Amino acid sequence: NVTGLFKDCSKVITGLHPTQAPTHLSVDTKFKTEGLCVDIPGIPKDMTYRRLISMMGFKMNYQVNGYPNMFITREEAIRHVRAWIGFDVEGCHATREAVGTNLPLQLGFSTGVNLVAVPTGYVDTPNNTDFSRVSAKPPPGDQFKHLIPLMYKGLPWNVVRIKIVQMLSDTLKNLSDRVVFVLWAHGFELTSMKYFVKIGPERTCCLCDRRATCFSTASDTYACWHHSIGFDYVYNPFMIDVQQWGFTGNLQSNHDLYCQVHGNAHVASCDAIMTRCLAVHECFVK
Amino acid sequence: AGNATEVPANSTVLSFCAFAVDAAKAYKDYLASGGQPITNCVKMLCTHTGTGQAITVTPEANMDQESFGGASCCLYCRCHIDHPNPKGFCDLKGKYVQIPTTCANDPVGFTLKNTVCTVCGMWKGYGCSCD
Ligand SMILES: NC(=O)c1sccc1-c1ccccc1
Ligand SMILES: [Zn+2]
Ligand SMILES: [Zn+2]
Ligand SMILES: [Zn+2]
Ligand SMILES: [Zn+2]
Repeated sequence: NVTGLFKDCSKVITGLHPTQAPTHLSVDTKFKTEGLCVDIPGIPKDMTYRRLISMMGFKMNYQVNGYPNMFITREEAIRHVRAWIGFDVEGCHATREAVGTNLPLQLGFSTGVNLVAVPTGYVDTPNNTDFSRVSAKPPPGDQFKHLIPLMYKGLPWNVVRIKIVQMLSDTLKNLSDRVVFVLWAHGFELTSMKYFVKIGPERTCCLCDRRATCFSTASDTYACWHHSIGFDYVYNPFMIDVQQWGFTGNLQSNHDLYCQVHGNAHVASCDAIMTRCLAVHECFVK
Repeated sequence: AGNATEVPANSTVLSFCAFAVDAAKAYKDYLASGGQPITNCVKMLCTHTGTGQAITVTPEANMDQESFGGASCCLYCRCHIDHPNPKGFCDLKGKYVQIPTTCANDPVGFTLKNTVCTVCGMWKGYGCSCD
């Protein structure tokens, strides 16, 4: 029994040395014996590797005292409809030095905003995990043709996450004390959140009594939507997967049952707009 | 495509600590709420006649210890997140780490909570002969 979470996507034909392998599974077969691992005199550590680690397969199903749930019920989501922001991500595939994982490329929101990121991944090295630009290409097919010019229009993730916080803050400061990301098939959206979301116990803003919705790695401080200028991370967001409500087919067919004013213009923000619109019609119309 | 590094019993704790502001505190709080320690570590077969020093080039467990691969006992290596060092490099990856047998059920938790004496090279409160 294995998981896809933290799958090693490198093309290296062997496993790792016992001192460098993050897990028993990743240690090379040559060191395995009698149920455990052995150090072999004369067999050295690898000092120049770059192994892309997949961030697909997160499971936010923990129950830890004082830490809120990220995924909320339909009833809780309905009470916080003013915090609803549809979210969708179009990915690009790892290529050349790695294969087997999706990297965020176009991040779309129900506000009409699309942000383009440089293809970036988590690369294990002999010393640390290097969060860096990796070789990538858009998926093949006429439906993903629009993603080709985006491969050279991306911004570094340190700039993208600041822009996400600024956009959420401007949109939500006079609407809600939180954000509820409205998702359709959450897997890849939760993987993208790893790039711009931090979690922890419920905190209060550094300048007021409101709950913290943002975090800054510059000062290790917390802020609400009113005081988050310059902040780089979304702190303790909430989210819901609309697909889990009983729908069978794709997003567009389900959205089209209630709405005709949102024609699919084939872009991440349109999928995010359709997702929020479908959830609003399902919960508040007729 | 690719090769799996992890087992499903670790998915929840690694996901929790991969997103936390403070990963070390998240791991400690996860255990305090009834969660299982991180498993699938690199445990070594050795002669248990080693020096007993905390961090070494080869396995050096004495009779009170177990030897483990360094990266496998590091929460930051396990979650693929930033190391709290100034230069962001790891002191465990590329080395073997000796853990008291009484703490060998949770080697990641042990390295998080414990300190190596810089003078004798042993864990404080688990072998240090300085004071
Ligand atoms: N025996 C092994 O560990 C082998 S053989 C070729 C690849 C691997 C590997 C690499 C990373 C993670 C898990 C497995
Ligand atoms: Zn505030
Ligand atoms: Zn619509
Ligand atoms: Zn480490
Ligand atoms: Zn000492």
